[PDB]
Amino acid sequence: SPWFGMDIGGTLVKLSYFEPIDITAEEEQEEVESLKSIRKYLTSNVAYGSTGIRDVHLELKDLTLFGRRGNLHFIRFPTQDLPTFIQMGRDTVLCATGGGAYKFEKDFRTIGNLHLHKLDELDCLVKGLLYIDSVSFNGQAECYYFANASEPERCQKMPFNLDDPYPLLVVNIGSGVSILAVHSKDNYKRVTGTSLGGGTFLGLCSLLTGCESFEEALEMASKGDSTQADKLVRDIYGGDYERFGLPGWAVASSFGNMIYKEKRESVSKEDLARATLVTITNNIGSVARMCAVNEKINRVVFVGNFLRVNTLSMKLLAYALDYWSKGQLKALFLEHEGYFGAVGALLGLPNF
Amino acid sequence: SPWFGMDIGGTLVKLSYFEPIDITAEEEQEEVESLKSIRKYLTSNVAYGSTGIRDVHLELKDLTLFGRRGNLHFIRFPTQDLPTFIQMGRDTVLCATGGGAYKFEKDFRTIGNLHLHKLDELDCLVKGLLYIDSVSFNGQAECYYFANASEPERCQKMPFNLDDPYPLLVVNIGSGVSILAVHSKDNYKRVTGTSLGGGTFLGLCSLLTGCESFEEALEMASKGDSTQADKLVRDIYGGDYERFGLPGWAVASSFGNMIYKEKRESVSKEDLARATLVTITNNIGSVARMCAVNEKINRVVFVGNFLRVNTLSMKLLAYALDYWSKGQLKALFLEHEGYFGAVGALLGLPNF
Ligand SMILES: Nc1ncnc2c1ncn2[C@@H]1O[C@H](COP(=O)(O)OP(=O)(O)NP(=O)(O)O)[C@@H](O)[C@H]1O
Ligand SMILES: Nc1ncnc2c1ncn2[C@@H]1O[C@H](COP(=O)(O)OP(=O)(O)NP(=O)(O)O)[C@@H](O)[C@H]1O
Ligand SMILES: CN(c1ccc(CC(=O)N2CCN(c3ccc(Cl)nn3)CC2)cc1)S(C)(=O)=O
Ligand SMILES: CN(c1ccc(CC(=O)N2CCN(c3ccc(Cl)nn3)CC2)cc1)S(C)(=O)=O
Ligand SMILES: [Cl-]
Ligand SMILES: [Cl-]
Ligand SMILES: [Mg+2]
Ligand SMILES: [Mg+2]
Repeated sequence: SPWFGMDIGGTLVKLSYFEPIDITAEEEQEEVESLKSIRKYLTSNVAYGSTGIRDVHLELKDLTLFGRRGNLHFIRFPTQDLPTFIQMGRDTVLCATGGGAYKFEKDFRTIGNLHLHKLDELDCLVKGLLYIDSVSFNGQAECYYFANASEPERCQKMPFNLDDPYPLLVVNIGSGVSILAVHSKDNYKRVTGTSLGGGTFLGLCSLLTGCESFEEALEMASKGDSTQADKLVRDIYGGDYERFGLPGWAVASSFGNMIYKEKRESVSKEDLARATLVTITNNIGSVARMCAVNEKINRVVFVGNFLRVNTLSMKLLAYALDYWSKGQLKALFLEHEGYFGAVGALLGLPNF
Repeated sequence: SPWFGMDIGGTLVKLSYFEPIDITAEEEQEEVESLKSIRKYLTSNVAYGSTGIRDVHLELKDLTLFGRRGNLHFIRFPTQDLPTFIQMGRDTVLCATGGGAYKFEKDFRTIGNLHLHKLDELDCLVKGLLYIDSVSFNGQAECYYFANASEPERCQKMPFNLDDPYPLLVVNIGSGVSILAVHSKDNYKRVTGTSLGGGTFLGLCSLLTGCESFEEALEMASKGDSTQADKLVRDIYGGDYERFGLPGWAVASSFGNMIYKEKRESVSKEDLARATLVTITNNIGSVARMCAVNEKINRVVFVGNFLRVNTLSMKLLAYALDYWSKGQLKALFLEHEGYFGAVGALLGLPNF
């Protein structure tokens, strides 16, 4: 059967697919047509139907996995369209994680003789993250940070070595936020979580601006000025609050200028989009900082698809974590941010 | 001059006024008419103009302060109307705190010969809180909690003794949130803060529902169902997430169901109001819990006017802090929640 790892989240399904490239002459003959059809369909298309996408830039080439050489592919589609995916399946051992492995268990079993193996989200995320960093991103670093994140004339993406990764705080920003403390390959825990995550950004932004996609929400936010909606320290003090080291530019009250009707009447949708992004991102950074201090961990890695094609939030996290921690914490990012659970699921295949 | 303490916040001005009740015959003769006019105006009205209110139920009667006996009064009005207040003044030693003591310093100085003494917000809040608890609320406890906050057939307001208050975590919910760690009467610090506070509730609620007052926003929220807007753990898993002790009813993504257009089209304004209240309140409780754990403090007292006439948020904090801390933390509340800075300012009068 094809080797697939699936993470069924609240919003997106992530799929990792290993395409063998060492198929011999005899193996090709023994391949049933449906298998050949699956492999050709997946490798010859980059859009699947109307909502599935293969992230070609993320592909790991010439990976050795389970004693075969192949390419590792990364594919995503909305959980809302999982019925289409299962219907296509009905017309294999599936290692699956995420809440949807439980919620849609009975649906996957409508595919005759399919064995569904539910795997723990935590084990899968940690195993997948550690594995991808270990094999590298086609020889480049999987992990990066923003150097000199305080100075914008100097701020630039730079590689970060995770060869001895422990300890590590992992902040998984999906629909909500889960925060993990990773002490070893076999010693890790979920510290806490918050419900102010990527789904809050997308849901509030949709209500406030009428945007109809994540990418559209980000494009709006790139054009906005969040200070039209937010109340800053200088709006309350007239300047800095020196006594507690609060700069005048710090947000004192997110959306706090929207208590005034005349300000609600002048704010643009782009301003509201940017205020929503800033509010959610700063809250994530602050919760990450508090957990890092409590866990006595100084490396904080952010994963999940809230940060996909979202450089504004990445740079805000890099700057905020450095600034508010007085340089004690470092924000770290990974190229395969949304896919670690799906990879970790795929890596459980030998257990079955 | 009249004895007044003022806390000029980003949203509300809070004023504490000591009315002497031991005025002798000779003292009454020596009283200038404007002073007599001020005292009669303040004690014979409960609404001042169109936006000022005296909170009569909070009055401390027959207090001994600075060697005089009198009544302590508590008065509030919107900071937006401070120009009216100053204009009425122009037609005294003023101890003032809050960001507006700095921002409006020059405005207060337009009152001839007025001496304005700016006092630190932190000193004022801690001093005022400790003082009011020490004198009691007319013989009743100033501090209370919700007993058996998990069981609604039993949950009830009960008094809490703060005779040895230290250590104490003070969570001040105003436009934003400030969190203080109080170790002694002279040893306290601002731990951190968040910008998701009362101004976020009021501003977002106004944008989402068109409400035009704090009280209207609360009335809407009392009628709503936040689960129409929020995505819960059971929406993602089909039930509880036992592995990490997350109940199915826990919010996984605030406003996370609003990523679906059909759900945005069916949600009511009351539902959005309640989701905004729940989102802000849960985030405050979670940040309070993380700070309490880091500070090794198990008593968490919530102050500020976000909780004024807001029993929903108080009960949510009481329940959430107890539940998520496995009973290790206790949420505490104070009858004079919005006024401690103004009292602490008034208490600085002998220094000048
Ligand atoms: N194409 C997209 N569609 C929807 N959301 C997107 C998309 N791209 C990025 N996002 C963001 O990514 C978030 C989902 O991140 P993801 O890590 O896939 O979470 P999830 O696994 O589906 N949810 P969870 O159940 O909470 O673990 C959304 O909340 C958006 O903020
Ligand atoms: N009558 C009211 N008008 C406005 N807001 C109210 C009112 N009553 C309660 N509130 C809530 O109380 C919050 C203001 O609390 P308050 O403690 O007075 O803060 P502030 O001191 O004015 N702001 P800050 O500068 O942040 O310390 C608002 O954000 C509302 O959520
Ligand atoms: C989808 N997932 C998830 C993500 C985020 C959440 C939210 C969370 O974790 N909460 C626990 C801590 N909370 C509070 C609230 C009040 C207080 Cl006083 N204290 N804590 C908030 C709710 C729950 C599931 S998942 C499977 O983990 O990836
Ligand atoms: C009005 N007041 C106030 C209230 C609240 C605030 C907000 C705050 O304190 N912040 C400091 C901590 N922040 C972050 C952000 C990202 C990260 Cl990574 N870390 N921390 C958020 C901003 C500031 C003033 S006041 C005078 O105190 O009562
Ligand atoms: Cl299983
Ligand atoms: Cl001064
Ligand atoms: Mg996920
Ligand atoms: Mg205040």
